[PDB]
Amino acid sequence: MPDEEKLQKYLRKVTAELQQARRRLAAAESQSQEPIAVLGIGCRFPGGV
Amino acid sequence: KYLRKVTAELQQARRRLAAAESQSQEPIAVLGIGCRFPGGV
Repeated sequence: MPDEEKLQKYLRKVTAELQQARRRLAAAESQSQEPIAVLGIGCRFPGGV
Repeated sequence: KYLRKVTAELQQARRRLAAAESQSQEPIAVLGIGCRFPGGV
């Protein structure tokens, strides 16, 4: 009876805290994932390429 | 009418931030194993 409103508050509050944890890590950690350079290429393809 | 499914999906999407644990490592659990081997195993 009153419990369902506390479950709704819990779910909303937790969802906002999960979102804030993502907004932190998905920049502050994720900047540690750099670009990769292609230094050089060799290949063979049809038509004498 | 409740947020429960969105909250469960967003919990699963938070757990995929494991790069922050990989900074040293996250240990990996073996949950279950199936096998066939010689000698009727």
